[PDB]
Amino acid sequence: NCELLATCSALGYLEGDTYHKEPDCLESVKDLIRYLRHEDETRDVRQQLGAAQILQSDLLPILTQHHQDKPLFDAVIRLMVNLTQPALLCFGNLPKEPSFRHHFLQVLTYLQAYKEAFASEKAFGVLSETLYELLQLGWEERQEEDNLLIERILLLVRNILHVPADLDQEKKIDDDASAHDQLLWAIHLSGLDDLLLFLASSSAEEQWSLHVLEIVSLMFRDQNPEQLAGVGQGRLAQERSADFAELEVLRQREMAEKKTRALQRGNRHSRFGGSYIVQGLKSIGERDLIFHKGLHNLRNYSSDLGKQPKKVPKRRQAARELSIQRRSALNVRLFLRDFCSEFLENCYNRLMGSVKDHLLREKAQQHDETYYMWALAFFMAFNRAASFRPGLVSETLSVRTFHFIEQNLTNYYEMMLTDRKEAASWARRMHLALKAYQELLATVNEMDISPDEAVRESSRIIKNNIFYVMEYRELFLALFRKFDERCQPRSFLRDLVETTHLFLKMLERFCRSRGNLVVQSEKEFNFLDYLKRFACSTVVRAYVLLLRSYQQNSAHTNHCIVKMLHRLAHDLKMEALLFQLSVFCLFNRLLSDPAAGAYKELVTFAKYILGKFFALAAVNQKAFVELLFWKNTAVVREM
Amino acid sequence: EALKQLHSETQRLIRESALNLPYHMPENKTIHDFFK
Amino acid sequence: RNIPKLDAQRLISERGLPALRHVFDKAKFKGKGHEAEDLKMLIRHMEHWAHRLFPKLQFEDFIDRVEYLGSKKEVQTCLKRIRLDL
DNA sequence: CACACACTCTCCAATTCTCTAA
Repeated sequence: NCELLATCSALGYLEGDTYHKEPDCLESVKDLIRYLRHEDETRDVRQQLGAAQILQSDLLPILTQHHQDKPLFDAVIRLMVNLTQPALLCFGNLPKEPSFRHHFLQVLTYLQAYKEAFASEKAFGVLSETLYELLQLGWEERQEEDNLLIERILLLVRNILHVPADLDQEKKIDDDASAHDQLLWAIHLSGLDDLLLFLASSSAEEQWSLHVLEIVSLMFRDQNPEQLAGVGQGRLAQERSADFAELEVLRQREMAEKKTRALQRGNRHSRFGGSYIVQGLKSIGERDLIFHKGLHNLRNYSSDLGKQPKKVPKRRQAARELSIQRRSALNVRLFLRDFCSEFLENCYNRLMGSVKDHLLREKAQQHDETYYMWALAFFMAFNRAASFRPGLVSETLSVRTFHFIEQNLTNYYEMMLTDRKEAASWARRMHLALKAYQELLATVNEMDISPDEAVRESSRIIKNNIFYVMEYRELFLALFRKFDERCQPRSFLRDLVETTHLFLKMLERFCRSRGNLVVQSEKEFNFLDYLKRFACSTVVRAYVLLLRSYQQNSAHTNHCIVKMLHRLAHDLKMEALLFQLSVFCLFNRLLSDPAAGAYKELVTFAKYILGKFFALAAVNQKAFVELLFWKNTAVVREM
Repeated sequence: EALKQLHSETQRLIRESALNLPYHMPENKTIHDFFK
Repeated sequence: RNIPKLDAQRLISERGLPALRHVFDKAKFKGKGHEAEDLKMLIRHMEHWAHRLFPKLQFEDFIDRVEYLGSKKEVQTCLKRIRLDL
């Protein structure tokens, strides 16, 4: 510790706003790099230098005020890349035991401190200036001296963008400048964003395509494409009025719930006694039920009034969504909208072609196709949002991208089912693949709507290819029949249901418009026998699982759920599959909802199926027993 | 039954045909026009 | 001690389905246009039967357990028997 | 002293994971 303190002191000192470097900075920095290279597996030197805050106190001032001293600048850049190395790379994984996890948290804390320090525009200004005067030279004029410096500069930017938000300070409310927002603003004011656009659009500097893709991914980490595309000049009044209206809506909901609870309990204090015998209700024994919880509770009596819920065991605990969404700063949102627009118009086709070339040549790291699929989803969604132009994404519209995404999704599906010790990670990768697939399937619909007969022709071509090949049809059933709430989040379930709805919409409209009978060595096909594959218990079980959150679901998601269930019930006559006790409890909640008028479609469907059930029950009383279990072909025996 | 063959081969043509699009990549320009 | 379980053999075919066959012999449903209150009556009767069967759990926990029990030999054999005669 | 509370540890068995047959 003390030897590190000595070298850290030997770096120099700050005075007011000017840093006075010692002449032995070079050897002291080399010694620091040597200590970091000879670290323990606990990363003790990492923790100690982070605690000493030399990155904030010495290296940033040296970088910002002595950037003409090129050997010292290069040494400082290498040292800063080493220090800003992400914790997952430092330790290899998230440790499973307390001591290494404490060390991981320490390194992560100091990384968050570095990210806080790096929001200064001066540092990114120096980085942009040195990268600019480097890239001014021709590619053939570069040597290892400059190519390695480009690598270290871009890796420093990547490392600083990668850092997770502190759990302490991630409680920022919407429309506020988080640390990531301030960092993006630093990039914007320094002009490194324009250098990233240049690197993406350059044919000569295509060697950095994977790096630039990772920078752009970490830049647009938090954003949503349609929400970002909706940003514009008049947003302040819109968002202010929306905030006031949403505040009043929340308040009215809370007042309604308070009034309902005040009615459920009486207007007498709890120690006001009184006991009743409910003569008809047998207790757990043969004696009549004695009720003690007040007369007010017997209007909506239930036996679970006083019961403690059960501990879901660790294995059965459902997966939860990893982050809340927050509306970032308006300046940063405008900057990211402009970045995304200019990038889409000037850079996107060449960058995606370069990344696909890298993946084909197999000179990319293990999971860089996840970044490729992210970029597909984000930028095609942004393109369709606002002024849709398929020329801006025509490199992505090929059937080869459908094939690549389908292969990746099936690979992630297999690896999720087999590599069980990181099944959640494989599920997240599969979620990225699913969103990319969804955006392709949405883009062909937008091509159909668009007026150009050329894009309509190619839309017909790709639709014919996809609906002809079997895997695109079978993948949805494959996903539904092995989806697990234990592993995959409800956001994934939402995306799967909406993608299935869109896919069946397109397929039904296609077959309705024209026959096109042969499919898959070909065989005949029809959409009704395809839909009969969705009559399995598991898929409808997943659909009602998503339906349980109808209060929190989006209106489009609720429409997708109810339309699929209405297709299975009304058009395929499979109401006995959906005659279930848990589903009936959900219908009971739907009918008892005070906001049931807001869910007119759902309650109407519920009353339709309930009326069918009670007709069957009046005809035959064994339907009550049939409610208790999921079923296979009892769906026809009941009929 | 030959309508089945006609449909199959016409669909084969309609999937083997190339993807005509308004593909375009805009003007190349040096880093000065980007940065400043 | 004999800690109880909601399993396939203690009670589900002993105080469970055989009684559930009889629970709705005296029910009072009124049909189309009254599905809401018909469902409320149905849920109350099902909840009461489940409580008298296994009183340790809440109703939805009981449902999520019994749906898993629907895969077991005794349960489906009793289900087919109840479908057929008695 | 001694009779109730408050807290920890251990064992037991009930549930879920894995591999196999109907």
